[PDB]
Amino acid sequence: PFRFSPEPTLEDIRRLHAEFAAERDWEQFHQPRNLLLALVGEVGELAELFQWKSDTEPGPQAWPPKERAALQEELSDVLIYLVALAARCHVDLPQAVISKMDTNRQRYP
Amino acid sequence: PFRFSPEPTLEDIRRLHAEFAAERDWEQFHQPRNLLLALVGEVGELAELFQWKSDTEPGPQAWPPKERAALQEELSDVLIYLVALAARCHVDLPQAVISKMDTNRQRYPVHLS
Repeated sequence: PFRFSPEPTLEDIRRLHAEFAAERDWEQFHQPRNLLLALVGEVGELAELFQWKSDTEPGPQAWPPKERAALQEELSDVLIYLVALAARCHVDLPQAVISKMDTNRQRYP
Repeated sequence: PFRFSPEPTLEDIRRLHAEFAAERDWEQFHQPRNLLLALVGEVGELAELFQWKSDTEPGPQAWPPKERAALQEELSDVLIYLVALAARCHVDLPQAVISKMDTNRQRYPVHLS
């Protein structure tokens, strides 16, 4: 029964990223719209994976090796830029998610 | 030094959402491309928050409360859909991030003296 690993946490990821950016072009990574565009480009790359996928053909779990690899990568980079963006925005992403999930229960009855 | 809370974890979120999805229309929430498009729509909502923002005017932390509230929500929704997509695809997202961080670390070497 599929589950995620217990770690890294969102916090752990936030620290891996903060370090990664700290030792690099920290100001390129500091600009919220930069992170947001990077996040957009990553969501786009993700869409390129799926764009010609019939909803009738083998789903992502049955994708061949090169495609699963690229998919894991793209999903990961979406996540990395989202936490970097959340962190830059001083948004406490894990808590805001509880808050938002509660909102979505009345949005989707 | 802004920090995220220790929880929920990515796994707690996956689990919470699977419960959320299970009480709703099945494959409204289980079709991968539905989830992908919801993710996309949600990243576009975020884009709309930022569209007219000077890189020169007060940044997101200093935005008005309504805009901050919206920003928290969109970011959260991006994450939820991403998590749901990753889960639907049987991608162990937290582990896949580490492998990605390492690839990134190798594609983007640090500069020394």
